[PDB]
Amino acid sequence: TGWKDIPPVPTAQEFIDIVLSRTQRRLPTQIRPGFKISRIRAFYTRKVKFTQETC
Amino acid sequence: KRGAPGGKLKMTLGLPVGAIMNCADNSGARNLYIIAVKGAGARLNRLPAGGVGDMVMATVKKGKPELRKKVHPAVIVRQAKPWKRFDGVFLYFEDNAGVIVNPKGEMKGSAITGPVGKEAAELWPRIASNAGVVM
Amino acid sequence: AGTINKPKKPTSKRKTTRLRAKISKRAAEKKRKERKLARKNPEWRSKLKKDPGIPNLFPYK
Amino acid sequence: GSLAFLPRKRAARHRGRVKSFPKDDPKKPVHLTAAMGYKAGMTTIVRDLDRPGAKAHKKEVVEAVTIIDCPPMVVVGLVGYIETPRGLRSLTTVWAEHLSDEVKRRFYKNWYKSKKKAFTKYAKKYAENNGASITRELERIKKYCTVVRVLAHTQIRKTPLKQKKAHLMEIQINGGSVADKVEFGRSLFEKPVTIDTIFEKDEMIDVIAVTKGHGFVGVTARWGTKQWTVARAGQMGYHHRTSVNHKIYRIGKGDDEANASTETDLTKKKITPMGGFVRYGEVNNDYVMIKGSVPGVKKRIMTLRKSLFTHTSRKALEKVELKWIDTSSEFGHGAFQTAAEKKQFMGTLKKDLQTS
Amino acid sequence: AKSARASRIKENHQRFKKNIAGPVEAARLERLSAKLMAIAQASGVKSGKSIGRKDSSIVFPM
RNA sequence: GGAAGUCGGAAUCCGCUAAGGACUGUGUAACAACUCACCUGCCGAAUGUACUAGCCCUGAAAAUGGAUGGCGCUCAAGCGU
RNA sequence: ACGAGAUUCCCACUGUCCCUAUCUACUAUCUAGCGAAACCACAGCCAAGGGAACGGGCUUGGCAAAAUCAGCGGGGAA
RNA sequence: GGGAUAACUGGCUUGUGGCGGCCAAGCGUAGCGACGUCGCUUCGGCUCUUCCUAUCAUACCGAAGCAGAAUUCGGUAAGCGUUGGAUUGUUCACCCACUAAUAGGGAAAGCUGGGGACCGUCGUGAGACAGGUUAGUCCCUACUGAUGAACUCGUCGCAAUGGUAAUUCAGCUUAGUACGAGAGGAACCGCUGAUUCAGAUAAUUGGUUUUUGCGGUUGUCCGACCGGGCAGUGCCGCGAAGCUACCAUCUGCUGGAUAAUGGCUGAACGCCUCUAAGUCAGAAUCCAUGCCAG
Repeated sequence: TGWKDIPPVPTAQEFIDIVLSRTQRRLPTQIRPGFKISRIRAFYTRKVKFTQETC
Repeated sequence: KRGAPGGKLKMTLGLPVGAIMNCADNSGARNLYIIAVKGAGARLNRLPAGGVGDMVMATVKKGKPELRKKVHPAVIVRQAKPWKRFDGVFLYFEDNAGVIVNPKGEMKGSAITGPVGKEAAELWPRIASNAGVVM
Repeated sequence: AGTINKPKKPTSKRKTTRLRAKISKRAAEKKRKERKLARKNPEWRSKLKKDPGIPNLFPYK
Repeated sequence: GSLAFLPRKRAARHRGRVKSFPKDDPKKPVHLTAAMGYKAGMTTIVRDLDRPGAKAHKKEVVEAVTIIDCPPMVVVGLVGYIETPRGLRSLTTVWAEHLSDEVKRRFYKNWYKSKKKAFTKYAKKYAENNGASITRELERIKKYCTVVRVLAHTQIRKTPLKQKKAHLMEIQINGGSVADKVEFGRSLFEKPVTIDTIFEKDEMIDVIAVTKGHGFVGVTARWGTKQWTVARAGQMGYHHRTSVNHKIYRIGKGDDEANASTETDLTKKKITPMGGFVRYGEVNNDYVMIKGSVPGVKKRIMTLRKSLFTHTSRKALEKVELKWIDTSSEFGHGAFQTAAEKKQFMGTLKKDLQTS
Repeated sequence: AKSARASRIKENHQRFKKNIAGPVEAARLERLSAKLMAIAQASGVKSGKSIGRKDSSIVFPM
């Protein structure tokens, strides 16, 4: 049929902005030092994992 | 284009998800198992339900082995739950039956056993072409 | 932004006394660290400073 | 549930107030706005649909309609309002001479034991050369008021109701100069106004009434469950409601003797069902056949008013053609429209021969 | 979809109210007013033409 | 393939000069054409650049409705002396 | 082969559910008579502030109108 | 065995790594030194009300070889919604679809499944003990409804204030048109339905039956018949009335001002500029009307 359905390929800088904005706005961004250590570990683990899946 | 018919009028739906209805065509299937209803809404705890002329997604429980390999669209042709037509007539059939139909609306079989509901015949011309009795 | 029609929660300027002591302790602590760091002073100090001199716009230069 | 109807308390009054009359401009002709009727019941009709673009176009459709008994209202007064920075204010009202006993019953709680002298001194105002006082009030309305309303009361002696205390309301006079409508209101004194003059066929109206009561009901049936925002138990029903966009399908005359007849069926019959409207009686006056359902129990006072805005749908300004009107009994699985049709079907009975 | 308070829907309704619904309701009002017209037509101090006085507060009592 | 300052690599000189880059962008398949740099005429008196110091905006905020103490205050009822 | 043993599958049934509705009796409700106990510093509206993440009485705002009946569960170191 | 210690965090947190060199305005008179570039790489489920926006969808805008269709990135926006199953084979636990979409959090919370510490004795290259002791703290108010004294009783009204409501999709026409080599393939105006939500209503259809209304029938009894009693309404059939059901039917409405953004005239700044003075339009936004209470 054709190859018009290929999604656009972002530039190197636009790729980073797309990935980093998604992990900032699609996930909560408020953690406090007074929480449990397991809760803090789970919060930052989610951010690292979420960034990779989008990538 | 999702196979939700347009111009359909409101009627009493009497075939929820998880119901067994007979198969009215000569494609080799005997009964169908409803697992999804095309055009269903999004409300909590509500089981999607179908009616005469509504495309559903069904699997063949008993029938020809080929038809038991994949989930097929189907249009409900007869309904045991009484419903009302706009002429003020409350009517019902003695069984629940449908026909295997491709996503566009073309019947896979070539003949229909039993009468075809008026709403299903008017909505889908292909079912109207392969019908012997319309009531 | 639609701030006029639908303003958000105000940012309180009512100082809580917990912050004020906490804000004063940090000012005291920060001042002490400057004095201690200026004591270590691994940096050269001269006698004569760079005098900018008479300004050019002074009519009697 | 909905927080727009939140104070789910009993209505302060059994009658129901209009709360809004349509906006007035002097360019339109002089006309009335609202009227009163009594709910009779429901019946089934067959309509020859003429809806271009619908599936039932050029086809017959069966619909449910409600019947409201509408005896003519009597205009017995006039009220004038002025605009203030604090809203609308009643400046003065001018009553007519010779009020009826029913409208005087509204003014009394114990009418039987009372010495009926309401408006006795007011009547002397007309007939004892104090007509200057009456005219002075009429001229006061003309030169100071911006909205003029008419006090009209029902005639329940014509209604098959045990109640003898009539219902008063103010109906706004719209479409004209303040001077023009004042002469309009004075000319309407002591005169009956029929429903076919206020409304007409195939027009869409709003109905105001108090809903059926249910008493103390829990959360399951009150708020519809599967603080002020949390569902609680309390009063369900008897709530003031304003339902809009209800199409008048027919206005019967009562004296026609063929109210339920159409141009399709040639049966001389009235609107009253075989055996009478269940729990209401017989409609012997003008009636308004309103499509669908309407708030209120049978024999409840019903407030009909006009649409506040010009309509934006083809449901309005579309002709309504009727094929057949049901008249069979509502007291059971009726199958006969007339007493003659039952006797023809079953032949003659044992009692028929014994009496004859 | 477009809301009931959409600007475009209001503009379309305004044209409908002016070009289709208006004339029909104007003709209806003429007929109704004619019927009610038919039913209805079926010294200043001593006469009341000089509108005089019949029969909490706003100012401070002096 | 075509490449004329302007798809690319590298050099980037001289003449006429008042001045004009072996060219700053638009443009052509390549030209053409336009534009910038720079120069002249008209106009006429003050301008440009970069920093410094004040005050003001931004310089990141979640989740019951609320806080310079409150009303409120703008040549202040704010800021400096 | 046996087992009120467990699990899976197949047929059948079901207000378990889509999604609730109706009906009956005793209560709940009101009256006559009889008639306690638990518990009780004194009280009892909300918001922000009250350094010791502590408020119910203070601050300063929102406010704020007698006397009652029924429903409820929101509040009272290692 | 002894000593210091109840324990932590509170304008905390969020999107862009560290180390070394080069460059580097300054500070300074060698040392600190940003942005760039180079080098090396206890847990799960259940929930109702409200709030937030860090917006998945619906509305409106800016940009992209964006022809059309379908999209992608970004902006204003929380008005309105954000599903039904599997969890029965393997694992970083995640497939099946339906849908316009199946966004993330706070109030931090309760139910439900999964998954103790001191002495004593006998020994210690090491544990054993059914040896002893022990902690395990129906009223007021809030809300929802109903009455109410005082103002003579009543009738007809006003409207401060409080709440507020609608939502999404599809089909016909435009049109096999614009657009396109072909394959394919829109939109505004107009018309008709359906989903979710909300408020009502009983003509019709279905459900319900102490109408104990009529009939049939089992056991026992009134001596048989007739007519009946009892079986806490014996059982069965129909059953009006009432109540109810997106299991039935009806209805859901219009002005102004704005955000992003696109403009007009025009200084700042002898060009220019949507902005400075002035001003036009413009979102499901805001405020009101319609609606509910008084």
